[PDB]
Amino acid sequence: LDNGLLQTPPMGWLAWERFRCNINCDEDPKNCISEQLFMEMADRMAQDGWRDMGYTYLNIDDCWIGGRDASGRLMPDPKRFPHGIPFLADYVHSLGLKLGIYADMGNFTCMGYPGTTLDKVVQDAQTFAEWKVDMLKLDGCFSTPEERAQGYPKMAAALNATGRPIAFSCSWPAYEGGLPPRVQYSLLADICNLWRNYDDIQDSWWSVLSILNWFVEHQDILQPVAGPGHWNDPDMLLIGNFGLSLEQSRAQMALWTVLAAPLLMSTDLRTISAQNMDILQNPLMIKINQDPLGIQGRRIHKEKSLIEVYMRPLSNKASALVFFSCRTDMPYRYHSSLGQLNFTGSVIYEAQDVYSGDIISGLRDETNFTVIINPSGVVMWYLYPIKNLEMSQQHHHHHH
Amino acid sequence: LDNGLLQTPPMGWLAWERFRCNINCDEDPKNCISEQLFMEMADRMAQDGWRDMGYTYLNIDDCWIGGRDASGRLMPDPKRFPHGIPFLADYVHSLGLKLGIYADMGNFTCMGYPGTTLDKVVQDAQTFAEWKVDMLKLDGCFSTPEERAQGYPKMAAALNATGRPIAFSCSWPAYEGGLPPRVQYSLLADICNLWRNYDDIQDSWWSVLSILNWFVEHQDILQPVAGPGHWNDPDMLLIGNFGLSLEQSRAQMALWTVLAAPLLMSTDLRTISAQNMDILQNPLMIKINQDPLGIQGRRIHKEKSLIEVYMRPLSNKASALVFFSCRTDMPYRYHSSLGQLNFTGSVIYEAQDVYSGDIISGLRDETNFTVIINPSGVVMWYLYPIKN
Ligand SMILES: *[C@@H]1O[C@H](CO)[C@@H](O[C@@H]2O[C@H](CO)[C@@H](O[C@@H]3O[C@H](CO[C@H]4O[C@H](CO)[C@@H](O)[C@H](O)[C@@H]4O)[C@@H](O)[C@H](O[C@H]4O[C@H](CO)[C@@H](O)[C@H](O)[C@@H]4O)[C@@H]3O)[C@H](O)[C@H]2NC(C)=O)[C@H](O)[C@H]1NC(C)=O
Ligand SMILES: *[C@@H]1O[C@H](CO)[C@@H](O[C@@H]2O[C@H](CO)[C@@H](O[C@@H]3O[C@H](CO[C@H]4O[C@H](CO)[C@@H](O)[C@H](O)[C@@H]4O)[C@@H](O)[C@H](O[C@H]4O[C@H](CO)[C@@H](O)[C@H](O)[C@@H]4O)[C@@H]3O)[C@H](O)[C@H]2NC(C)=O)[C@H](O)[C@H]1NC(C)=O
Ligand SMILES: *[C@@H]1O[C@H](CO)[C@@H](O[C@@H]2O[C@H](CO)[C@@H](O[C@@H]3O[C@H](CO)[C@@H](O)[C@H](O)[C@@H]3O)[C@H](O)[C@H]2NC(C)=O)[C@H](O)[C@H]1NC(C)=O
Ligand SMILES: *[C@@H]1O[C@H](CO[C@@H]2O[C@@H](C)[C@@H](O)[C@@H](O)[C@@H]2O)[C@@H](O[C@@H]2O[C@H](CO)[C@@H](O)[C@H](O)[C@H]2NC(C)=O)[C@H](O)[C@H]1NC(C)=O
Ligand SMILES: *[C@@H]1O[C@H](CO)[C@@H](O)[C@H](O)[C@H]1NC(C)=O
Ligand SMILES: *[C@@H]1O[C@H](CO)[C@@H](O)[C@H](O)[C@H]1NC(C)=O
Ligand SMILES: OC[C@H]1O[C@@H](O)[C@H](O)[C@@H](O)[C@@H]1O
Ligand SMILES: OC[C@H]1O[C@H](O)[C@H](O)[C@@H](O)[C@@H]1O
Ligand SMILES: OC[C@H]1O[C@H](O)[C@H](O)[C@@H](O)[C@@H]1O
Ligand SMILES: OC[C@H]1O[C@H](O)[C@H](O)[C@@H](O)[C@@H]1O
Repeated sequence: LDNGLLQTPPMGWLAWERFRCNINCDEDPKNCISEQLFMEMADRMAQDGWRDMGYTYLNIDDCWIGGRDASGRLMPDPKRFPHGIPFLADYVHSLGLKLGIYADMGNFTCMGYPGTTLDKVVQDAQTFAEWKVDMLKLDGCFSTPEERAQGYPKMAAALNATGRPIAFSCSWPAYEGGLPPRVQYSLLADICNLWRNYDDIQDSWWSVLSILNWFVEHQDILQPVAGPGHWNDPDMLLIGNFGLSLEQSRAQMALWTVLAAPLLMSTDLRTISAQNMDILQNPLMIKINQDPLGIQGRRIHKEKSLIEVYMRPLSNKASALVFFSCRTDMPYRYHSSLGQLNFTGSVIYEAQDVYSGDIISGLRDETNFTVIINPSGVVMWYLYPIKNLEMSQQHHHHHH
Repeated sequence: LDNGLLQTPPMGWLAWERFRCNINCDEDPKNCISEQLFMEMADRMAQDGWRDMGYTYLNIDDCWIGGRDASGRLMPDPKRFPHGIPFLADYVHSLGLKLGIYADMGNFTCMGYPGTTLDKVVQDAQTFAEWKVDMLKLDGCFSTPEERAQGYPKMAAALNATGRPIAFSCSWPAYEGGLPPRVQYSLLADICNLWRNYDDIQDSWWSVLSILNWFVEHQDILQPVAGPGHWNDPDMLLIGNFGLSLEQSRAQMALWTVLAAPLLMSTDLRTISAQNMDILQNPLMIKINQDPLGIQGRRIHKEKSLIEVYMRPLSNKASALVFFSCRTDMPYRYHSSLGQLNFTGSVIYEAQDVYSGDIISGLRDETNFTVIINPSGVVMWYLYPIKN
């Protein structure tokens, strides 16, 4: 979507995976969907390095809506959002963050809250712009294929007409099976900044694998459609929650990064462990995810040993490689060479291990190397021509 | 098996899950299957509280065998076990531990090492007793059903005849589908101290769930056959390795415990985290697993909320309850009462949360309680009647 936004994948925090549709503030005031929850997460994002590392979106998901007023205007739940949404947006903006919100293109939201039907699309867009929202996720429950075909373009047009840049996240393709001919990715790229292609993620490794395997099965279709301003969205990061081991958490971060995915966390930032913070705030990982070329990666190799290799092209003739073990036994010594991974030419390379920081020098196409990969885990390299180091130091500047 | 052994489920360490068939001692000397690995694990068991908490078996699995000598006597691989097996048995015994070993009722072990064919069963039993082994795991790769039907009883008889008490772990039923009519559990109970019913565990939560689900689906058959001296074996604990989250690690420990399973770890004790050590060395958990009645628990309730409740009866009118969440969303507030979980009337109970240590006192059958269960996790109670 050509609205100036999301030239790199969006980074931030979304309420849904961790906090879901918890509205019992009487019994569970610390974890319920409420203005307090968002204000506290905002504070954490401003204070604990998240914003400074690039995590700028704080997004409301389903179950925020109280109803519509006498004029049809959306209102948040007054008991849970007593100061209103404008107050919340002001607060978030005061901390250098952006506010996202949620609506559904259909009769109701997936959890049964008031829907944005076709006759409310424009009014709801205008309301969100008036509240100074910065992002909209538009779900597609309780609608027909025809309503979605009309509604998603209608909302993109309505948002545009407000004059406020609002990042637009579209669930449209997930409801149509994610593939052509039912999904037209050329249109999606013109009307949305990102789109959910496939199933909702759940807090399990099986869920991550299910999503990864669908994206890889269909990468010939999906890889080319992503780029600056228009991303595939494999759904939220699970890091910090209950279902992923350490190796699995590092794997999801690495694989979402190689896929040029949004880095949308959904976890309790108030209690997140240092170990998990270190994964999400890894500066090299983030640089890779945010690479300005915005070229989505691919799986380039799969071995009988159940080791898979993913590669993402990056700026300055660099690459990211993720060596991923689908084994379930023990650490595995994977023997390869850049030549076997379809690197050609006379380039000598160096690599930095993204998680350890260790440098491997003197890699030619023919050079045999070994990486030790843990089960359901990864090894990730930032790989660059060694001449990149010299060229970066030898740029001559003039005042203009 | 009526040999006086394993009147409670065995506790210890088994090499297989974590270390597998790693024989590359040149490239990977710290992690290969070797005398050194077992000695180092024995040292950790003696020094870091494992033995003292009840973890007493140190078990060799596949890939130890070097060949047979001119008399057909089994030998370990001389490069990886230079001092031989008696040396290792004697070492482990000096530390107050027991040594387990591995053989296969068939032409070869599962990884292709020399097998214990029918004509070698007695000689191999005699060799193991001479070496002063304390437990034998007998796998069943590379054999026929008829060979296994002859061989497993033959080995039980041969072990007995040596005069050395050797705990006998039998993989027989796993090769025949684990169920009647092909598996006869009254026969198994007579010839084995424990048996692998089902698939090898792998380092994944999906593997744990697959095993749990098969055990629960067939619990009407499996629950009654377990007892002192004869246990169902759902395979090794994964705690300390790579595939399980913290919640899942706590869940496996609790569920194996309510199932009266062996607690056979398979993890690097040299590098195990404090958090994982605390799960495995939980004294109340171990007390429950080792309960002298040896009554295997059952799943007693399954709710549309995807909360499952397991119960194990214990000594002195006590019980263990495991509240297990199969949800994959977020923590769940599970509302129940002991009356809804079929507890006996007019009794007042006290419960201890096995992981937190918190005490809940004065629970009557009608008393409503809430437990907060994390996704792919558990809450476990040790429950007993009280006066007051
Ligand atoms: C409603 O929808 C319309 C489209 O129908 C949107 O209009 C587009 O808005 C984007 C973003 O603001 C515009 O893109 C920007 O154009 C700037 C100016 O370029 C002009 O000059 C060139 C000359 O060759 C023309 O070709 C071009 O059409 C423009 O007239 C650029 O400077 C901007 O560059 C940005 O990215 C580069 C990265 O390479 C950075 O270096 C810059 O710093 C900068 O960030 C950018 O490309 C686009 O021109 C508009 N299109 C049209 C047709 O007008 C509205 O934004 C949208 N409104 C809302 C509210 O959503
Ligand atoms: C080789 O195989 C033989 C035959 O199976 C084994 O011999 C058996 O060993 C077990 C365990 O030591 C014996 O079981 C114990 O028997 C005790 C008394 O039994 C007497 O009465 C029976 C007839 O009723 C006679 O056969 C026997 O000779 C005795 O005179 C019991 O007191 C023990 O009870 C234990 O369990 C109960 C609950 O189950 C508890 O309440 C008790 O506290 C106690 O812990 C137990 O039942 C069995 O009797 C032996 N059988 C025979 C025929 O000798 C060998 O052990 C085995 N050898 C090796 C090396 O493996
Ligand atoms: C366990 O080992 C025994 C002994 O080695 C196996 O029996 C042997 O099996 C081999 C290979 O199948 C037989 O050789 C073959 O015989 C056929 C007969 O025509 C021939 O066409 C082949 O070219 C080949 O020579 C061999 O005869 C047989 N020997 C004996 C003494 O039985 C047995 O198969 C193994 N069992 C299991 C369950 O793996
Ligand atoms: C979205 O809602 C419309 C409007 O009808 C509402 O929903 C119905 C299920 C019912 O509860 C009505 O009382 C509500 O007002 C649905 O359109 C109706 O669809 C039914 C068939 O289900 C049809 O018989 C009616 O003619 C339709 N009514 C109107 C006014 O057009 C629509 O089907 C709903 N869409 C989805 C995807 O759920
Ligand atoms: C890489 O290893 C193979 C054997 O696996 C060997 O034949 C080859 O010479 C090695 N390449 C180099 C450049 O040493
Ligand atoms: C327990 O709660 C239920 C509501 O689900 C209520 O009907 C019942 O009276 C309560 N029982 C007691 C003993 O308070
Ligand atoms: O090929 C890889 C696989 O090898 C098998 O021998 C192991 O049991 C699996 O856990 C492992 O994933
Ligand atoms: O947990 C996996 C990571 O562990 C260590 O950091 C390794 O050095 C790194 O290569 C690997 O990716
Ligand atoms: O019923 C339990 C289930 O509810 C919802 O469908 C959630 O998406 C799922 O993660 C959870 O396990
Ligand atoms: O991680 C799960 C455990 O967390 C805490 O210890 C809880 O107090 C306990 O009830 C629960 O079983």
